[PDB]
Amino acid sequence: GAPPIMGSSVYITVELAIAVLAILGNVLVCWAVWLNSNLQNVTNYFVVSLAAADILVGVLAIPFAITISTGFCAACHGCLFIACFVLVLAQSSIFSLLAIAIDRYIAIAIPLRYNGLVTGTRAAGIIAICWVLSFAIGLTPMLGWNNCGQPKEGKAHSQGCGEGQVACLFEDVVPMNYMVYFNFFACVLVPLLLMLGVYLRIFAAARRQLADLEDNWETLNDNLKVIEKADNAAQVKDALTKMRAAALDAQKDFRHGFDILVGQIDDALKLANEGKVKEAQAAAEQLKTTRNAYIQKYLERARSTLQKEVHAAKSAAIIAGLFALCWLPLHIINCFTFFCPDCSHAPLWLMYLAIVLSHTNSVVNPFIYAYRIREFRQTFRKIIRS
Ligand SMILES: Cc1c(C#N)cccc1-c1cc(-c2cn(Cc3cccc(C(C)(C)O)n3)nn2)nc(N)n1
Ligand SMILES: CC(C)CCC[C@@H](C)[C@H]1CC[C@H]2[C@@H]3CC=C4C[C@@H](O)CC[C@]4(C)[C@H]3CC[C@]12C
Ligand SMILES: CC(C)CCC[C@@H](C)[C@H]1CC[C@H]2[C@@H]3CC=C4C[C@@H](O)CC[C@]4(C)[C@H]3CC[C@]12C
Ligand SMILES: CC(C)CCC[C@@H](C)[C@H]1CC[C@H]2[C@@H]3CC=C4C[C@@H](O)CC[C@]4(C)[C@H]3CC[C@]12C
Ligand SMILES: CC(C)CCC[C@@H](C)[C@H]1CC[C@H]2[C@@H]3CC=C4C[C@@H](O)CC[C@]4(C)[C@H]3CC[C@]12C
Ligand SMILES: CCCCCCCC/C=C\CCCCCCCC(=O)OC[C@H](O)CO
Ligand SMILES: CCCCCCCC/C=C\CCCCCCCC(=O)OC[C@H](O)CO
Ligand SMILES: CCCCCCCC/C=C/CCCCCCCC(=O)O
Ligand SMILES: CCCCCCCC/C=C\CCCCCCCC(=O)O
Ligand code: NA
Repeated sequence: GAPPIMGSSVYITVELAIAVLAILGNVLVCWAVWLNSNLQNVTNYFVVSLAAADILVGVLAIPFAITISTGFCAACHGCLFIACFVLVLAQSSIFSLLAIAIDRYIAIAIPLRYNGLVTGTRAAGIIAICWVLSFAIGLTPMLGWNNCGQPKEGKAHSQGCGEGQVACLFEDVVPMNYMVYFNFFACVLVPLLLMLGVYLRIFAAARRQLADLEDNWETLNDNLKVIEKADNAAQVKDALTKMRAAALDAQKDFRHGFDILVGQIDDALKLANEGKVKEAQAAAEQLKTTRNAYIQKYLERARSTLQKEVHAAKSAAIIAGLFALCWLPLHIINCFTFFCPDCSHAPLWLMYLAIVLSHTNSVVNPFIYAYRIREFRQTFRKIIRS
């Protein structure tokens, strides 16, 4: 049994290193959003709320975790607060991650009404509401779902604790049925699964819209070929009518290009209906000039916008997946403790790895933004250089 202060020194030193990096990186995120108006959008207000939670992991939750690792004597309800505050920050993170996913889904699924639906003032209200709900969820043990009514008196007496005091240890004061059924299953697992469903819908919507763009492009070029090798006016008419409905479907300098295109289709359709096949086919050949000068530029720009949305949704999904990767080990350990009382408790070294891993999640987001979002990376460079 090596002196506890030795392994404690390693744990504390690692925690302090994580706290420093979590503060510095997420302050940099908040500084970047404040300074750059290209970063001031609803999506990034949730990013800032998420960075604020991670700053508070460094400033408060990590000091609280160090404190409660000592088992020091404390009034049980005071011990509850330092045990549970991190649950508020994790819950706020969950709400921010879910909001980011939903925001990106609205942007990809109804972009025409996004800006009118998703506003900065509405985002700020949602963030306020989510922080209040995070306090209610994370501090629910302080409302009475706690073990303060059944203190471990032998542990308190062995440490010289005063009257009404307990040895302040997370698993002695926070009930494990709360941690497993309420916190993990209901408040963490269900929102993460909802996030997964939203991201699946985002990527499926992007895939469908890109396919729809390519289908309309092929229909345009296919029907032009049909007109060229048509042998009567009715065949020309058939292909032009299919082109006209498709042109309006793709319309839902951009406006000018489609105005020319639909007009040139109408010109050829009128000639077709007069039985002037050769003249209609010549009129339809003009469509190619409009296709090259206008329509192809719209196709490429629409594709480029969708691909950027896919890239941004992947970046956001990486953040959500890394949250799950960092927090799941601690939750899984709690499940073993709760569901398997015949199993030996996870060993002390694994406890400290799982706790430290959950704290490292507050370090990682600034790096994801830097490596994946040019506007962040460039703003980070300007802040650091200056
Ligand atoms: C909070 C949380 C969330 C959230 N939010 C989500 C899932 C799980 C947990 C969580 C957290 C902690 C815990 C313990 N400590 C202090 C500490 C540090 C080092 C060593 C020790 C020992 C020696 C074991 O007493 N104790 N900090 N967090 N313990 C447990 N079972 N679950
Ligand atoms: C906005 C920031 C500065 C507020 C930070 C306040 C923190 C550090 C304060 C607020 C409430 C405090 C706790 C309230 C009660 C107790 C019970 C006592 O037996 C031991 C200390 C302990 C556990 C306190 C530790 C410090 C504490 C967590
Ligand atoms: C920004 C301002 C409002 C600071 C926020 C105040 C918070 C940190 C303070 C105010 C009231 C405090 C609680 C007041 C009463 C008790 C009961 C006591 O047995 C232990 C501490 C405990 C459980 C305190 C925990 C921390 C607490 C919730
Ligand atoms: C999210 C990804 C990384 C999966 C994480 C898997 C981790 C958390 C799993 C894998 C194997 C698991 C261990 C397997 C067996 C035991 C023995 C038991 O007496 C206590 C729990 C303990 C020690 C488990 C703790 C959790 C554990 C370490
Ligand atoms: C989609 C995924 C990440 C959902 C989370 C998986 C969790 C809920 C699963 C994965 C492995 C599971 C554990 C595997 C083994 C045991 C040992 C048994 O004696 C009691 C239940 C217990 C402790 C399980 C509890 C639930 C568990 C922790
Ligand atoms: C880079 C930063 C430099 C930092 C410099 C060194 C950091 C650590 C110093 C002293 C540790 C004292 C720890 C306080 C007491 C620990 C209690 C303990 O070991 O846990 C027992 C409890 O009962 C659970 O079972
Ligand atoms: C915006 C925020 C700026 C900074 C805010 C401050 C940062 C937190 C520092 C330490 C937390 C740990 C505090 C708990 C210390 C407990 C020691 C203690 O009370 O021991 C005496 C005896 O155990 C009782 O009977
Ligand atoms: C775990 C406890 C959960 C608390 C349940 C109670 C829910 C209270 C909050 C509900 C969200 C409603 C927000 C309404 C604010 C006003 C919005 C508006 O004026 O348009
Ligand atoms: C920028 C603000 C950051 C706050 C700095 C706080 C850093 C201090 C870290 C941990 C405090 C640990 C308290 C130890 C508990 C007492 C031990 C005992 O009584 O046995
Ligand atoms: Na977080």
